[PDB]
Amino acid sequence: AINAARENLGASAKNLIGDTKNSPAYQAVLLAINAAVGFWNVLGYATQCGGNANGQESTSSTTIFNNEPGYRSTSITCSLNRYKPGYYGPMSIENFKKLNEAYQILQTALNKGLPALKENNGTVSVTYTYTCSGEGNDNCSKKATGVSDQNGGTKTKTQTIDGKTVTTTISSKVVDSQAKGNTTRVSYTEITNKLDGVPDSAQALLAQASTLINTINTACPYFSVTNKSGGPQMEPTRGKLCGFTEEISAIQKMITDAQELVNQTSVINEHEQSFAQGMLANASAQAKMLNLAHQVGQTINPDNLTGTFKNFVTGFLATCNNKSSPPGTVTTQTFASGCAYVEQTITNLNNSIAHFGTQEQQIQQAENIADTLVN
Amino acid sequence: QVQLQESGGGLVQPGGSLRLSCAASGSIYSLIAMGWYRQAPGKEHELVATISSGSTTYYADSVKGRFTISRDNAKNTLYLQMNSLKPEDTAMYYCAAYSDRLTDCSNCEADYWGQGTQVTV
Repeated sequence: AINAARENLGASAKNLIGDTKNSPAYQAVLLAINAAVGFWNVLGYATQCGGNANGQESTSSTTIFNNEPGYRSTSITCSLNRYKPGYYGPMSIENFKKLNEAYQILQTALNKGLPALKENNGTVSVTYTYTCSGEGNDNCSKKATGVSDQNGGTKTKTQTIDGKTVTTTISSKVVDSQAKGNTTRVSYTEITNKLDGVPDSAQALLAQASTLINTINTACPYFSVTNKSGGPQMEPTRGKLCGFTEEISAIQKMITDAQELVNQTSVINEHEQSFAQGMLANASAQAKMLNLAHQVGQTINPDNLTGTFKNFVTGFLATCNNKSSPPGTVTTQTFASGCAYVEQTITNLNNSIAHFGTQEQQIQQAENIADTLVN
Repeated sequence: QVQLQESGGGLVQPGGSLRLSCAASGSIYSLIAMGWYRQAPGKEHELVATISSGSTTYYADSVKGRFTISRDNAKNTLYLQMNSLKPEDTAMYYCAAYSDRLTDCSNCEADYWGQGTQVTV
C-alpha cells in the first residue's frame, strides 16, 4: 500500500505537470497570464503616450505600435504632444516598448500553445513592427535601435530572456511620403523586430505577464475610455492606470501564485516515484499546487467579487468584442475587452478541480503515509 | 491616440481667401476642444481659433471678423475659413486638439497636433 500510494503520486504528478486541458495547475497558470494580457486589451486603447526617446515632451512625434489593441484599430497610436511623460501623464515610449515587447511575446506564445509545466525548453519566434513619423521623432533612430542606416539598415544581436540566449534581428526601412504605396502621404520609419528562440514555458511567460502588469502599475499613465451605448459601463471614465488598484493587485497575486505553483514542479521532478522524505516532498508539493490553483480560481471568480471589480471582470475582462479568432488575436474591436479566454479558462480551471477529487484524496492519503514514515 | 492631418494650404493674393481642412482620427471621444495655431518663421506660435464641444468659439483678436472655425462632426473634420488675407497671415498653420486630461486647465495648450500646412499671402 506504500507502493500503491507511490503509483498514485506518479499518476497525479503526470495529471498536474504533463497534462494541460485537465490540469488544475496548467489552467491556473493560463488564467494568470490571460488575466494580465486581458487587462491591457481592456485599457490599452484608453492610455495616452508620446514623447521622444528620452521621455521628453515632443511637439511632432507620433509613434505607432502594430498588433496592439487600439481604438478602432490594430495599432496603438502614441501621439500625445507637448507634455512630458510621467505619472498621471502620457506613458513614455521607453515604457511602451517594454510593455509592447512583453505583449507581443505573450500573444505569440499563447497563440502557439503554452506547453505543460514539465515541458520547459520550448521556444517560439516573435516578430513585431512599429512606426515613427514626425520631424523630431528619434524613436526609430540609431540611438534607440542599434541600426546604422535608418534607410534599410539591419542588425543582428544576441540578448537574454529568462536566462536564455535569443537572437534578435532588427531592421529599419524609411518610407518616403512620395512612396508608391504610402497613403498616409507622410514620411515614416518602420522598425521590425524578430526574436528567434524566445522561451515559451509557464515560467517565462509568467515573467512576461509580470513585466506587462508591472510596467503599467509603475508608469501609471493617464487614460480616458469611452463606454459602449449598451451593456456594462465603466465609471469614472478618466484617471490613472494604477488607480485600478484591485484589478492590479489580483492580477499580481495570481502571477505570484502561478509562480509559486511553477516552483512546486521542480520538487516533483526532483522526487519521481528513508525514501520517505522524497515521498513527502512530492506529496506536499502536489497538495500545494492544488491549493494554489484553487486560490487563483477564487481570486478572479465573479461570485467572490463585488461591485466595480466584479463589473470589470464580468463585463470587460472576461469577454471578447472581436467580430463573429484563436488565443493571440488582435482586431479593430479587441479594445475594451479581454480577448484572452478568461471566461473559458476560469470555467476549465474550476472543472479540472471538480474532476480532481479522487486525486486530491490519493495525494492526501500518501501525505500521511509519507509523513508517518518520516517520523 | 489622436491623429490630425491638415490640407488646403497654398499661395494666395492679398484680399483673397482659403479654407483649411483637418481630418481627425483616433480617440475623438476624448477631445474637449479643437483649434488652429500658427507660427511664422520669425514669430512666436499663436493660437488662431478654437471650438469647444458645445460649439462655442474663440478667436484671436487679429483674425476675429476675418476667419471662421467650424467642424463637420459626421466626417470628423475641422475647417478654418480665412477671408481677406493680409501678408501678415503668412505662416505654418497647425490643426490641434485638447484631450480631456486638460479639462480643469483653461490655459493649457493643446496636447495633440498635426504636421502643419503652409499659407503664404
